[PDB]
Amino acid sequence: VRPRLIAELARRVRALREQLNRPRDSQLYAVDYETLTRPFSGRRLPVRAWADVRRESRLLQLLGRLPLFGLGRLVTRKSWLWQHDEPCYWRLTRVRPDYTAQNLDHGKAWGILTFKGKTESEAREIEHVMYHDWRLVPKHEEEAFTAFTASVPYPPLLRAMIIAERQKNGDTSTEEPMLNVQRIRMEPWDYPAKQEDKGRA
Amino acid sequence: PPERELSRLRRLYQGHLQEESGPPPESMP
Amino acid sequence: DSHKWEAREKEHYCLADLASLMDKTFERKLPVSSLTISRLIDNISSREEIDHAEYYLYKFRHSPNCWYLRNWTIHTWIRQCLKYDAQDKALYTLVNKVQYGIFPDNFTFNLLMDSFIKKENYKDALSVVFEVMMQEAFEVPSTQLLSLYVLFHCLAKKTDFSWEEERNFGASLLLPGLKQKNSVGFSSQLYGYALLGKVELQQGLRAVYHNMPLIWKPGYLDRALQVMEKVAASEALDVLGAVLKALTKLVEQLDIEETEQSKLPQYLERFKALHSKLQALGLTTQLVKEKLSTCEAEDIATYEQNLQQWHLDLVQLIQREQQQREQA
Amino acid sequence: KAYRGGHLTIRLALGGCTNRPFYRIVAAHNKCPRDGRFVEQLGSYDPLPNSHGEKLVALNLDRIRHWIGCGAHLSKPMEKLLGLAGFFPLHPMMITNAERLRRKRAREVLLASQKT
Repeated sequence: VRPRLIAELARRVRALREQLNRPRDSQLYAVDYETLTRPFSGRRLPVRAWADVRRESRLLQLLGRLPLFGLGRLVTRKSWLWQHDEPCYWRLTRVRPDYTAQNLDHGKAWGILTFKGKTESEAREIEHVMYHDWRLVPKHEEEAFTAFTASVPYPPLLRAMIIAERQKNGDTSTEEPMLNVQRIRMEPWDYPAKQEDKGRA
Repeated sequence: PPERELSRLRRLYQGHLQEESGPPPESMP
Repeated sequence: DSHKWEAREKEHYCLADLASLMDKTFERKLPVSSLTISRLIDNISSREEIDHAEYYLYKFRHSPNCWYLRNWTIHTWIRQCLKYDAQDKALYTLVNKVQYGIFPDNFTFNLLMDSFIKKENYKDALSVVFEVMMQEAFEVPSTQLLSLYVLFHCLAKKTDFSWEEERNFGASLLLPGLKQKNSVGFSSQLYGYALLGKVELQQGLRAVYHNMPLIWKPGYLDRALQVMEKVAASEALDVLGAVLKALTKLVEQLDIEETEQSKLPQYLERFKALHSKLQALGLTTQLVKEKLSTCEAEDIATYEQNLQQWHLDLVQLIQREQQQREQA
Repeated sequence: KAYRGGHLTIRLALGGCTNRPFYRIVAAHNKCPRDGRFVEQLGSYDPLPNSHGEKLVALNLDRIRHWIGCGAHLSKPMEKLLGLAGFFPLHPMMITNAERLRRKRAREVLLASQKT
């Protein structure tokens, strides 16, 4: 049996270059604001985000203007304010900022979520930190900003099948068999996931 | 839908919009 | 206000020993200690060492320890600027503010601020208000002295003030307009609201929450119209403001909510009506001179508690520095 | 064959001749090709109208129930067909495709009114 010395040794060399000279956040996350391209990738941006990327700022170029990097501040996405009249925001716990970026930005932060008036502990990682849709809730009127107050039938092919099934079981028992959607949760698509579950490219 | 929701989607997609009716009629011959 | 901290917890008074070990680490890209920037800072005694500290603050901000820029280290530096000049390089560091990242939300703002009035320092002192306005502050009694200076310059500069300096007045008017103590705070709130609701129909809403900590709600004139009902249940540029609006790009607003240019007869009468009651119910620069005497009971008792906190801090900090060198 | 993160899908798969299609619903992987190998072969779907006009479909529902319970994803043309079958809810894309032609005919009726 032939052991692959170079084919195993090359995975080590590619690992110590995916780990050592992998490029940091400023050198793959900036945008040419005139031509709508990106450094180091060159692929242009979607046209559903051109006005919002030209006009509104990002998270950690805004949130580098606060002492200890805004350790307990509240922030909210731009289209969150457009889609959600209910309070949906981020409390902060930690910022791990980039240092190589002139006009320091593009860090990774993680903290506590609130969605539409519902918040939760166990401070996870926050999504879309490079995105240009961010707006700072100030410490004035934060107390006014935080403000907040079944069974569907089966498919008809199953409705005929399971009635005949119970008629074979012994009791006809014309109580309507119903599947529960109360046990099924209904999060929308703007709901953010864990930033760790995606990797950086 | 209520118009406080229809206006929000109009605000999202201002420049690219197609004018539309509501429900279709009941029957088509 | 200087002779208290000046027992600076005596250390080495050297610089040729230090300044090499602070960029050898940058050339090797090591993370640096958070105490050695401060020990550089507490040894400045010349105006070229001021600029040395500025280059090194710039290089300390662009570092793996981009955190740990502690408040007493900045306090030592602003005490160093109070030693030498406190005229330009502290102002340059407060105005760059991200390349250096100082942010001293303390009484340190007031200590640098009031000393400007001792030379009366108008044009160079105006910018410190303009940068602390962008910050969140004023959980302190500094609202009196900030408003004192900003009405000094209200009675000094009288123009359109700019495209945006008219906005750069209003937030430093409004967040120190949290004064429940007097109606003069509710007056500063009104003069803020006037000239920031004045730019809403002049240019647009986004400029107000561009960088200064405001809120994207387009209704701000009504927030003055309702705190004036608060006053009448408990100024004279809003009179020209509401009619000057009535005289001869991404749209955010909705098609069912009416644009607030068509409501200027609704902005005339609701404001011209209640002043006729404010007559029956119930200058500015002299009021804050009354307030400079009535107030400022001088909380240095909390400052001294922070000095005790820092004498607790740096001792246990350098204890681990001693043990990290014996662990080798 | 190791597929780098492959999952199950219930898809159609073609087996007709040219100009005469003949689909076949098959439980296979997500990355194996259209006319390729599979995991289980199901009851096929003939899309052509036969003698005296019927389009024939087959569904071995006792095993379709087994596979999506085992974690099979489904194609949108398959979900339209189960919606037409009633083993699934009817597809909203099918509903709005009905409504798009119904509004096109709602236009056509006004067109036929204007030309008399």
